[PDB]
Amino acid sequence: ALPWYRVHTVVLNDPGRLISVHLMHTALVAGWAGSMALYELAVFDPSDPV
Amino acid sequence: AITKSELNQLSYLQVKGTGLANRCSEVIGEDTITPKSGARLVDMCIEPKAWAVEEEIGKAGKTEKKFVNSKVMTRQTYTLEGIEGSLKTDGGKIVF
Ligand code: CLA
Ligand code: CLA
Ligand SMILES: CCCCCCCCCCCCCCCC(=O)OC[C@H](CO[C@H]1O[C@H](CS(=O)(=O)O)[C@@H](O)[C@H](O)[C@H]1O)OC(=O)CCCCCCCCCCCCCCC
Ligand SMILES: CCCCCCCCCCCCCCCC(=O)OC[C@H](COP(=O)(O)OC[C@@H](O)CO)OC(=O)CCCCCCCCCCCCCCC
Ligand SMILES: CC1=C(/C=C/C(C)=C/C=C/C(C)=C/C=C/C=C(C)/C=C/C=C(C)/C=C/C2=C(C)CCCC2(C)C)C(C)(C)CCC1
Repeated sequence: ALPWYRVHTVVLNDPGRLISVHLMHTALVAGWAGSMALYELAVFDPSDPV
Repeated sequence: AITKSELNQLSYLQVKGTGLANRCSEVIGEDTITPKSGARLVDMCIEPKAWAVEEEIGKAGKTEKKFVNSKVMTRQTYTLEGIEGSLKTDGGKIVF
């Protein structure tokens, strides 16, 4: 019944699953930070800091 | 243990595994010798205790050739032992 731009409104009146979805955004953000740091550390040249 | 005289007072069984076999001995005194004629240095032991490699480093907006410290990747297998030579006097100086 819902269109494609209203799908994520099923947790509007569900306090238990709002916490879950906000936790999911949190986990994705933390994973991105960790993986980006790991990828950056493998292409960095620390020989000349000048 | 620390000197050769009391190192010769130990077994191979009670020295094996401890790491003392890679150590150099220590002397005790302040006398003079003056080698006779036809003498030979024998039993010489050389033990390194610090290693460095020359390379480029940067302090503050500058670079200079500096010796940087390094860590040995192998184990206690780096001391020379049993070196022998023949002493002589050229003009008042000793040559090995
Ligand atoms: C008095 C205690 C208390 C505490 C400490 C918090 C703390 C928090 N609440 Mg909150 N909340 C409270 C009472 C409290 N609230 C009450 C009374 C209500 C009404 C029911 C809510 C309703 C509420 C909602 C609806 C939401 C929050 C969310 C959050 C978190 C947002 C920041 C975040 O995700 O950090 C990032 C998290 C960390 C860095 C992790 C920190 C370590 C955690 C806390 C260890 C968890 C162990 C513990 C047993 C879990 C239960 C404790 C829980 C109460 C925190 C934050 C940890 C949001 C959330 O969960 O988003 C994810 C959210 O959406 N709260
Ligand atoms: C302050 C920081 C911040 C804020 C406010 C948000 C807010 C949001 N993030 Mg998130 N995110 C952040 C940091 C943040 N993020 C970081 C640091 C990362 C790691 C890189 C992510 C990774 C991330 C993922 C992986 C996902 C989100 C999603 C979401 C949205 C979920 C709510 C929703 O349904 O919106 C409804 C959606 C909209 C209103 C659309 C917003 C469109 C944005 C603002 C611009 C579009 C980007 C770009 C122009 C592409 C358009 C082209 C396209 C047509 C092809 C919400 C807008 C989810 C999402 O958007 O899925 C729907 C999702 O899947 N985030
Ligand atoms: C899980 C991670 C989440 C995000 C975390 C942060 C990002 C992690 C790193 C991602 C890097 C991907 C881009 C690399 C940069 C680039 O494009 O330019 C660098 C090179 C330049 O090309 C070529 O050119 C260069 C010069 S030459 O070829 O030698 O002449 C050469 O150096 C290079 O090797 C060669 O490829 O690009 C590529 O050839 C790499 C191809 C892509 C590498 C694999 C991507 C893996 C994606 C799979 C998962 C998809 C996920 C989809 C959604 C779920
Ligand atoms: C891992 C992630 C991979 C996926 C990432 C993101 C995927 C998201 C893609 C979704 C975008 C799709 C939107 C289409 C969906 C679509 O358009 O549906 C049209 C939709 C119809 O609305 P209704 O409420 O009638 O919806 C009926 C429902 O059945 C639809 O769900 O209207 C809108 O969405 C309003 C916005 C106007 C949109 C106008 C679009 C035309 C733009 C111009 C086209 C180009 C012109 C070119 C010539 C110049
Ligand atoms: C489970 C588990 C685990 C694991 C974990 C992991 C493995 C994780 C990972 C994670 C990860 C690895 C994550 C990642 C993430 C990422 C992200 C999230 C991304 C995003 C992106 C985006 C969003 C982008 C977009 C864009 C584009 C594409 C283009 C341009 C524009 C933009 C930027 C917007 C462990 C063992 C620890 C523990 C137990 C449990």
